[PDB]
Amino acid sequence: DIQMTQSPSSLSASVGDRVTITCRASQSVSSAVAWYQQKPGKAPKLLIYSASSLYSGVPSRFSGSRSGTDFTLTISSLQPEDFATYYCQQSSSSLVTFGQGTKVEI
Amino acid sequence: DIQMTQSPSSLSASVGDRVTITCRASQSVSSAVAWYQQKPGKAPKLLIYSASSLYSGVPSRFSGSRSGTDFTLTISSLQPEDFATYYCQQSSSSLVTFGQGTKVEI
Amino acid sequence: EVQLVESGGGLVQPGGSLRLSCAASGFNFYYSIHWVRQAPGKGLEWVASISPYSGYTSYADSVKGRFTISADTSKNTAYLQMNSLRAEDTAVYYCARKHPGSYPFWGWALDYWGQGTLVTV
Amino acid sequence: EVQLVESGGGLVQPGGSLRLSCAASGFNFYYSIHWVRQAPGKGLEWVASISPYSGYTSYADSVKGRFTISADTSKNTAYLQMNSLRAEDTAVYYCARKHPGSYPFWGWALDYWGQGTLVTV
Amino acid sequence: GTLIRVTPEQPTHAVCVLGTLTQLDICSSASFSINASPGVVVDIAWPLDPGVEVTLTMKAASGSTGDQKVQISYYKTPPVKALLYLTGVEISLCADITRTWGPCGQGAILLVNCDRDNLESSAMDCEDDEVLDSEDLQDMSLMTLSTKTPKDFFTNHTLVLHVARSEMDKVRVFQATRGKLSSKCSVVLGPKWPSHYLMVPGGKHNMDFYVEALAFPDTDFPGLITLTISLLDTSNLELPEAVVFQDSVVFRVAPWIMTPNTQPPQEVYACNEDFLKSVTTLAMKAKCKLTICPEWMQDEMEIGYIQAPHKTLPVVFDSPRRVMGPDFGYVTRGGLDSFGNLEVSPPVTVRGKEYPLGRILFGDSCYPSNDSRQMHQALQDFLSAQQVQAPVKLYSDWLSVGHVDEFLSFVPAPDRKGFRLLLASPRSCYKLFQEQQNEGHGEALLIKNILSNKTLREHNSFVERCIDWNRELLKRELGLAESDIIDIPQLFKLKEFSKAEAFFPNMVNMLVLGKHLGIPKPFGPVINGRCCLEEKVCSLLEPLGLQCTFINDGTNVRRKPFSFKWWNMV
Amino acid sequence: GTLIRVTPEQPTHAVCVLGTLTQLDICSSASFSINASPGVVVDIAWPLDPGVEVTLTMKAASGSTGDQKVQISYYKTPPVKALLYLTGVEISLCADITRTWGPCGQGAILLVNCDRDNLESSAMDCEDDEVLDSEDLQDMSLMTLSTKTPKDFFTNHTLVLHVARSEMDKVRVFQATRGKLSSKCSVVLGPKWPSHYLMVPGGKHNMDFYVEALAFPDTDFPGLITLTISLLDTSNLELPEAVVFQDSVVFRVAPWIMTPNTQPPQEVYACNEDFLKSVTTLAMKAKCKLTICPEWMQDEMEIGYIQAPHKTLPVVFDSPRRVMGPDFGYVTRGGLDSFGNLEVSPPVTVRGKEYPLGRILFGDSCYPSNDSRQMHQALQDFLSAQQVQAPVKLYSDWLSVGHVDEFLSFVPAPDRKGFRLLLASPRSCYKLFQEQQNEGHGEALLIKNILSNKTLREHNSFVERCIDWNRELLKRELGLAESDIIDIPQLFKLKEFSKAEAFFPNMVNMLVLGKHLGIPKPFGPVINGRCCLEEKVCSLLEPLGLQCTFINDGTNVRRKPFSFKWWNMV
Ligand SMILES: [Ca+2]
Ligand SMILES: [Ca+2]
Ligand SMILES: [Ca+2]
Ligand SMILES: [Ca+2]
Ligand SMILES: [Ca+2]
Ligand SMILES: [Ca+2]
Repeated sequence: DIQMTQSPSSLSASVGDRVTITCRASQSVSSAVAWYQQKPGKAPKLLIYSASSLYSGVPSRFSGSRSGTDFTLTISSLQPEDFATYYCQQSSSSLVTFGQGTKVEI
Repeated sequence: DIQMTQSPSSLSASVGDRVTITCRASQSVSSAVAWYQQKPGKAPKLLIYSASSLYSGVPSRFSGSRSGTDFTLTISSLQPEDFATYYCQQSSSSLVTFGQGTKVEI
Repeated sequence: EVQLVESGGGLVQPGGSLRLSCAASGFNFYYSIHWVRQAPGKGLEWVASISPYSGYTSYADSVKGRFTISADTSKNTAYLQMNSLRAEDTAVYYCARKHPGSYPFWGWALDYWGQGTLVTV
Repeated sequence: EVQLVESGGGLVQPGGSLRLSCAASGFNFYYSIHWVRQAPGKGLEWVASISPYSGYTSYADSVKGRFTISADTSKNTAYLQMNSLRAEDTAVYYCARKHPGSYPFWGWALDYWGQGTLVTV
Repeated sequence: GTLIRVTPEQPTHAVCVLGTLTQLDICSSASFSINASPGVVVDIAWPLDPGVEVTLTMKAASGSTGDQKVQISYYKTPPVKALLYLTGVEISLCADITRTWGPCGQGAILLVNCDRDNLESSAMDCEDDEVLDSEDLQDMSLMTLSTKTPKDFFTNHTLVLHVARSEMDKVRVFQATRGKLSSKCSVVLGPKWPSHYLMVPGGKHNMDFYVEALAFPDTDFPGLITLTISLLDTSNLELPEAVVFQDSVVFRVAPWIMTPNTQPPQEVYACNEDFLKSVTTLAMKAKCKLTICPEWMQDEMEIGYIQAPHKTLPVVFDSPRRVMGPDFGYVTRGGLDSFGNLEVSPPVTVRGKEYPLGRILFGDSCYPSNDSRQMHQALQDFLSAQQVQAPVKLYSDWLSVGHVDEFLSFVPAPDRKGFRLLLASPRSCYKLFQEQQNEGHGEALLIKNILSNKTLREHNSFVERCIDWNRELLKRELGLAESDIIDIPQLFKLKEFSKAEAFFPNMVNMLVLGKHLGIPKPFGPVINGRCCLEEKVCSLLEPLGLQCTFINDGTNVRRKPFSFKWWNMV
Repeated sequence: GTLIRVTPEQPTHAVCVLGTLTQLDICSSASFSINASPGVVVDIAWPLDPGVEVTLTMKAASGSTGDQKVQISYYKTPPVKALLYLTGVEISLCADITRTWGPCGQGAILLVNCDRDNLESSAMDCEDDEVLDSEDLQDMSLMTLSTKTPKDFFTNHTLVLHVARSEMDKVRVFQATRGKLSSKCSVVLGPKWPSHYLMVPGGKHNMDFYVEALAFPDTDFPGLITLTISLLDTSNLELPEAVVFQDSVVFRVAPWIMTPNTQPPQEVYACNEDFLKSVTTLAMKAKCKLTICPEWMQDEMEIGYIQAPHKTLPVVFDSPRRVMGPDFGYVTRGGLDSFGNLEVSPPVTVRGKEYPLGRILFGDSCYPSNDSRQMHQALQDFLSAQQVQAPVKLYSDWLSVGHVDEFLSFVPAPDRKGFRLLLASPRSCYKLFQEQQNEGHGEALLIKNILSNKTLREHNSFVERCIDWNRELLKRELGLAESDIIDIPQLFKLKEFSKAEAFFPNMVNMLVLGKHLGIPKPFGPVINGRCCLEEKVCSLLEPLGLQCTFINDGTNVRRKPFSFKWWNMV
């Protein structure tokens, strides 16, 4: 199996702060990862569909990139509506796995 | 040289008679002969341009054919205007030769 | 009009079975369909996938032999048949279409996530 | 309007020369041109030929070295230059175009025979 | 054509070709006025605004370079002027354009030199790389380069003739010289010469060229060939040549055209002495030439022609399984491939669309089964390349042979469309026999014995639909009505592999010479003295004025080309 | 469709397809009247005269065979009658016809399955002989066979789907089944299967097919593919099958389309970090996506697209000297062959003829000299096979490289045609330098030293005409006016073999993203502080609203496809 490792488990930041979430792959996956944002009680939403490929309709505040075996999600400045639990997906095989989920608190 | 031999040298026939003129080739010429009709004091006229190939405009009274090494000109029935001296041509090489000419008298 | 809706949940006794469905609206159902469940207090766990017009399917190791995924291409509806349900299978079950990657690295996402169903064993 | 006309004849003293010509009317002069002479009391004797646009020429053995055939394609006119004329060359000289054969045996005739010229040496 | 600019820095010179509008830029260069010489016409299409465009034309070609000028006066400041000197030349590449498509279209015509005018040659005149016989220039298209330039012109310029390389294997061009003892043609453009320089003298000169096509329109050749003359400026001998003016003409290569049997015949070829006796009599009655072929032709051959305003000639088309002469062309290409499976309909008009040359017919299968036969695509593509006769496809694989002409033929008619379509009809033959039995003649021999045969009826039912299938196709493709179709008695049987075969001698595929029909004789001269098949065929056709004779049956027919000019159709 | 006859001898039966006019022959068979059943509509287009044509139609399809009949009454003699029994069926081969040419034309569209939707595949989806991913059905065209027949129909009949063998290598067809655990597609027609039988059940049934094109329009393929369904009558099992009804649809394969630089960009690909920094800033200012390509693409590639009413996708076109993915196509074909010598003009209207997709431009020689270079014909033929962008030919062999885009480019404009043509102009550069010398700046360095150079002036004179030659060609081919053309300073020199080379960094061949121009920086930042070349370029373009930045110069751009639908042009 291909285990996703996310870090940190939670963030603490105020409105206007710049924050990043990182995830480590267990294998040399060919940039094939995606990032999801889950609002409380709602289905997950898609933000980034391949490393650096921003999903259409997502505000420019969201971006991310590969860095060797690690992947990063960046929010240039947290807005009041940007606080949610984020997930990282590695759809690299017939067996899909997700990370643990990282919650961003105010 | 390719000698043409015509026979007879002259004919004697009345109006309405059927007459033939024959010519003998000196070599196996590939049906390549023609027949000319010369009116007194006039340039020769063309009647048949290859063995059996009647020239356009000539009345159907005139015909001819090959018979091995000999060629024949036939007039189905002499008309008052058909009495003239006839020539046979063998254009089989770069050197053209004609026969002696056969005169048809009334 | 373009959305996925799911149904078939409820309360089942341990050892029983449930038949979940996901119906498409405004969508020709040509894309691969995925099921992903989230138990309370846990993150997302992908369950299974189907390619409708080729019958290729895939299951997570935790549900192999217990779950069957199927679909009716004439009704634009996918089905997940869950047998021998255990308490550990309690979760909210979501359905989503595949979404393709792009140049240079073609890895793929999930999109138009539905409302999900509540499965209690 | 479609006819051949010839000129250049007359009386010449033995050993002299004459330049005969044949001009085309209503004809583009594309076809090979032939000269044929008939001495009084004799039959037809072909003299010479020219293909204007290729300059191939042919002479009868009796006139080789004495006659030259030539043509001006800009004037649709052929020329026969007769030098060192002898008494034996007295004849009426005619000009005609070639006429093609036809299937199956392609042997060729002479057509549109002109009026001819009188050559007296 | 070209662009002329002016400046006070240096005097400027230009060459203008009569009939071509030359652009002059006086703006964006140091109010102004223009005063052209009396030999130059200038107009405007002044504040030096680039939107002011000046166009130069010249009245006549000059005999000297720099004879005309245009005075440019600019205008506070000292006077500013520019001097433009113009040279007038006339260059025109002439071809027979008046004779695209349509009765009002324009374009040159080029024929394929596929005949053999050289009697000592063993190959086509297009294959020789030369002109040896002046007669061959009658077939070739004439092109003339006409120039009128200053006496010293072409000191700084040169003319080059060229064609596209993709067309270099489709066209050959010859140039005609001058002299007294000869007027030789010479090779200009060809498989090794896509371009050639012309030594054109100054002043007035006309140079003549003879063009031949080397191939028919086909998959690799749409049928258009473009010849271009280019005027190059070489005034500076240290630099590469520059181009200042080009002109070109486009030739359209004539299609090979098939002749229907409704065109008056010209010559029968007889490649069975009693048969020949009847053909001799038939040809005589029809006023056709007959050529017996004693000893160089095949029954597999088809005879078409090439049409042009200057020269028309017949062309033999020969089987995929060489016979050629002066003005007698020969073309080749590449079960159902034998040209017995080729036919051409009379001229028709189909729902407003005219087919003045008719349409090419051939038989094929209904669907590509593993066993079904097909006519080779190379032939279908070749025939389709000639749009003038829009080929159509019929169903013939049900026959043991497959030749489409086994069940249909055309004859002339004195009214309506001028022709009738004759189809094999087992229905009419059945009725013919059944009517005779009903009248008390069922004891006649070749009838009630075969009428009772179940196998024959079932075989003819299968065929009946196989033929009616084409009846509908022809009504749709040719626009025919039932009143234009005649049912000719003919029964069929199935043999090995269940393919259809004629029960009795075929009543179509006859020799048609004008109004005289050489119908094969049926073997039924036992029924009431006069064969019922012969009387039925005659009765159907006699009201048309056609003369029917029955021959107790290796030949071909050449027929008159169409009076319609193919290049006048859309 | 079919022909029906009647007779008292035996009852007659027929099958009629709704919507097809069926011919009924009551004449020439034993005054008469017709009384059709309430379910049948009969009219006439009676004295048994063959000119009286009876046409049958039926109101609805039947659930049983022989449910309807037409009573034929003939009439001195005993009563004579015939019984005709009709079966009503509905057969229709459906395809997307409404979406020939023109905004009011009709015809189906078929796309080439040239993308790679299977992420584990190393080949195109058209190359696999299979459907493995349901997403691939989004690209394929849908065809439906809809039949409504008697419950016992197809006991005596069968349906066969087929295409012409000449098209069997251009199209593949799949049939969609049903089930619960799967809905498999299955191979019907392909390189080994020109025809296939359909097990269609009786009553009402709809069968669905997915069609893919296997190749682009090219020399060997005009772009049309015809699919035919054939209804065969097999009622008599001892005889070969007969055909009674056929129907077909025609697909048109979409052309590959080149996108001009005037279309809004979508993605830059960066295959020189400071250069990338400027491109990142330029892309940012232009709101374009930038993709850096770290580690699978080349600068030699060109990006086009395929348009359809159902699916639009980009397609890479790759050099003659494989990169593909989901909805990201890839096509290949086969000095001047590098696609740097390809360009496409903005949409133009030329003397009333509209080119809504512009025209494809490429450079070539003026005449085929022994040394002149040419662009391979295979590419010219491929590009010309797509009539929608009518390629044109420009003169570029005078350059050392030959790429046409070295001297011309297009930019957007806010008025008139919406764009401007930018040409290299040694005239403007000369004036720019000469004006600066005239104002007292001749001592500036990169100017009077190069202005005095005779060789430079002579080399630029040669080139000057080489470029104006194309100026005239473009005005004629694109319909441009001088007010639509901008002169961009640029001097040239001749090197080895006397080919033109840029004197200073090229001022065209820039990176254009919307209104933001990534102009190469000239190396003249010494003249009066602000390079005179930069100020001249800016001054010319600033009135247009375009934002000019100079980059001190391995990339590509994908751009938005046209909103115009290519199938609506003539
Ligand atoms: Ca030749
Ligand atoms: Ca010839
Ligand atoms: Ca000829
Ligand atoms: Ca496939
Ligand atoms: Ca695909
Ligand atoms: Ca796709």
